[PDB]
Amino acid sequence: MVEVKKHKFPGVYTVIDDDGSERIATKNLVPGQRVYGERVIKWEGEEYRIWNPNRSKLGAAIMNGLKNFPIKPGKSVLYLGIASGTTASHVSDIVGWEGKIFGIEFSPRVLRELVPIVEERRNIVPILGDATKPEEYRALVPKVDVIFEDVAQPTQAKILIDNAEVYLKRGGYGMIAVKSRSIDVTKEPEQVFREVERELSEYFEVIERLNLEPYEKDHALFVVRKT
Repeated sequence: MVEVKKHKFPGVYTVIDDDGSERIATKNLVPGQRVYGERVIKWEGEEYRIWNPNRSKLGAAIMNGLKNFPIKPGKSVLYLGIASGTTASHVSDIVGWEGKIFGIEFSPRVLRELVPIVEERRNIVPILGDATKPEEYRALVPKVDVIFEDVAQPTQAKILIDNAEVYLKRGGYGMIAVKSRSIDVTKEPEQVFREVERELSEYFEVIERLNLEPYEKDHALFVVRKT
């Protein structure tokens, strides 16, 4: 029998059937999409979408035992790098209609190609912008509860801090997925992560740091709070 139970984190579920067990999922905000290749489980009249850790760094973090997950129902999220993977759809499922997600990408082409994935998920607002210059989209993005960032750039920690200074509420959280080689290919990943932690700690309280292996190689997710 198929059993869908509530995960520790609200909006997240643990699906345990006969074959696909030890798998997490979110409740589809827009059931009936019938998107080519969708992996959905119908349970008690509702659709649950399998969260693929190979296609979502947040899914990987949760499966790796993430303890702090600030993205919850009703929260507002500034999402830098919204087009990568399947993460946006799951964050949309979790936040629900009472919340909102402002997604930033620098390429108009990337945003245009993102249309078919978010067109029905009206709680996602795609916005063109350069994440290194947060001030440029201040008229569109409000103060938010959480900033989630997946930007493989050398200055990604500074990007988080600068965006937090403009948009993050006091007490709000930041979540950043860091690819060590996007910062320094000449240093050991653990050293890069330690340096990133030092940089973030000057502005935030660093709450948690978790490696994403085996789903990603030399990537770590940091959860921080704007004290």
